[PDB]
Amino acid sequence: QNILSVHILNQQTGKPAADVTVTLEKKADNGWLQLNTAKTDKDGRIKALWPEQTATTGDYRVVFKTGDYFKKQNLESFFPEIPVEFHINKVNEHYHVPLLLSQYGYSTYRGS
Amino acid sequence: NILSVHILNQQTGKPAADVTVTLEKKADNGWLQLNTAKTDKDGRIKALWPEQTATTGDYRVVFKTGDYFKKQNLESFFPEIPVEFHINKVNEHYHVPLLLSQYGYSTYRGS
Amino acid sequence: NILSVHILNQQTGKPAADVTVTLEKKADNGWLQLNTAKTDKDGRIKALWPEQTATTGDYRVVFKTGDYFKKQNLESFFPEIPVEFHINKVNEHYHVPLLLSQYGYSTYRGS
Amino acid sequence: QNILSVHILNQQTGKPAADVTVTLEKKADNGWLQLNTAKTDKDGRIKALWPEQTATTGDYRVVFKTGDYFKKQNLESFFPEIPVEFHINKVNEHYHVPLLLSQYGYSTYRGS
Ligand SMILES: [Br-]
Ligand SMILES: [Br-]
Ligand SMILES: [Br-]
Ligand SMILES: [Br-]
Ligand SMILES: [Zn+2]
Ligand SMILES: [Zn+2]
Ligand SMILES: [Zn+2]
Ligand SMILES: [Zn+2]
Ligand SMILES: [Zn+2]
Ligand SMILES: [Zn+2]
Ligand SMILES: [Zn+2]
Ligand SMILES: [Zn+2]
Ligand SMILES: [Zn+2]
Ligand SMILES: [Zn+2]
Ligand SMILES: [Zn+2]
Ligand SMILES: [Zn+2]
Ligand SMILES: [Zn+2]
Ligand SMILES: [Zn+2]
Ligand SMILES: [Zn+2]
Repeated sequence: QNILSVHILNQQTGKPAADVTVTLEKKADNGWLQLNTAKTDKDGRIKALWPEQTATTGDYRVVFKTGDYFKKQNLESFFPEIPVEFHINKVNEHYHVPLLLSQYGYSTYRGS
Repeated sequence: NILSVHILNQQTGKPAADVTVTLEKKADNGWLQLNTAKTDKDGRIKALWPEQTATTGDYRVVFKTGDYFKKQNLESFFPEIPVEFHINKVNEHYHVPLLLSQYGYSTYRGS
Repeated sequence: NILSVHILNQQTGKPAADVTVTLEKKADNGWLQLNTAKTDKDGRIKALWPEQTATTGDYRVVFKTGDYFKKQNLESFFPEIPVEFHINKVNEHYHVPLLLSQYGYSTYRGS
Repeated sequence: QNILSVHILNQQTGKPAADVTVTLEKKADNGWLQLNTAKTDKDGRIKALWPEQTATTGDYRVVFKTGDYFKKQNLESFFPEIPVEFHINKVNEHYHVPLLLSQYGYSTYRGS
C-alpha cells in the first residue's frame, strides 16, 4: 500500500467521483511545492498519490479539483476546489484521505 | 422550547422546506409518538417538543426525507432518517440538525 | 455477501473495534432482526447479511455506538445510530460506513 | 446579515470551539491576500468576519487554526489547520461557513 491514497464519493449520486484532478503539495517556507497531480480512476480512487520519490515528514495539502468536476456536469458548487491539509509525522505509515462530496458540503477524515 | 431541528440540503446549499419530522419517546417497550411537524421555509422546526415537561431518556426524531426527495423526482438511499438522542438535563436546549444529500447525511448536537 | 459496514472513529482517526451492529428488516410498521455482529479490529463487518437469500425491502443497521463510548467512560449524544436504507436490487453490494464522534456522525452509501 | 460568518462545533464535546483563530483571504492576482483575522467567541462564532472594505466577487478562503486549538488541550489532530475555499458570486448575499470538527475528521458546508 502507497503512503498516500485518496478517494471521492459523490453523495448526490452515491457513486464514486471519477476523473477528478487531485494535486499533492508539500509545505515549504511560507508556501507549497507541488509533488504530484493525478486523476481519480473509475472507482473514484487514486490508490497511490505519492510520486516515486521518498516521502519526508512535514505538512502536506491535497487539493481536490471538485469545482471543475461539477462544472463539467453543468452544476454549481460553493467550492472552486477543496484543499485538505494534514501532518505526515510518520513516513512508515499509510495515509488515507477520502472526500465525501456534495455541491455545497463535504466531509474529510483520516481513513484506514 | 427544548428541541429545535433543521435540515440543510447540501446539494443546493439551501434549507429543505416542508419536510415532515416526527418526535418519539423511548418507552419500556417500543416508542411513543410525542409530536409531528413540518420544516418551515428556512428548513426549521424551532419548537418540536409538545406542551409537556421533558424527562431524561432516549428520544428519536425521524426526518421524512425520502418523501422530500421523491417530490423532487429524486431517488435516495434512505426512506427516512431516524436520529436517536439522549436527553440528560431536562431544561437544556437540544438542537438536532440534518445536513442532507441523496446518498449521505450528517447530524450532530447543534448550538 | 451483499452488506458490509465499517466505523471510523473521527476522534482517533482509527477504526472503532468490537462495536455491535444489528441488521433488521422492515415488516408491518415494525422491524425484524436478521443478524447481529461485531466490527473486527479494522472496524469492519465484511459480511453482515445472514446466510439466507436477500430480498427487496427496507432495512436498518443499528450501530451500538453509545455502548462503545460508555465502555470508554465517554458520553454520547446518541445511545445508538440507526441507518435505514432501500434494497431494490438483491444482487448488488451495499456498503454503509459510519464516521463517528461522540456528538456527531455521518453515514452514506459507500463503494 | 453579514457577508461572512463562520462558526465551529467540537463534535467530541458537542459544544462550540472557542478562542479559535480564523483568517480570511482573497485569491488576488499576486497570490492569496489576507483580509482579516479573528477569534471565535465563547459560542464558537465569528458573526462578522469581513473587514471594513467593500466585497467583490471572487474566490476566498477561511483558515480555521484548529491544530493550535487541539494543541492547547494536549490533543493531536490530523490537520495543522483547516482551509476552506469558496466562491462569492453575489456580493449582496450572506455566506456562512460552519465547521464540524473532530481531531481526525471534519465537515463543512454553506449554511444559511
Ligand atoms: Br483510495
Ligand atoms: Br432550528
Ligand atoms: Br467494510
Ligand atoms: Br457565526
Ligand atoms: Zn480509499
Ligand atoms: Zn505537521
Ligand atoms: Zn487506505
Ligand atoms: Zn491502510
Ligand atoms: Zn437549527
Ligand atoms: Zn439515554
Ligand atoms: Zn438551536
Ligand atoms: Zn442551543
Ligand atoms: Zn467498509
Ligand atoms: Zn425501500
Ligand atoms: Zn463495500
Ligand atoms: Zn461495494
Ligand atoms: Zn454560525
Ligand atoms: Zn469563483
Ligand atoms: Zn448564517
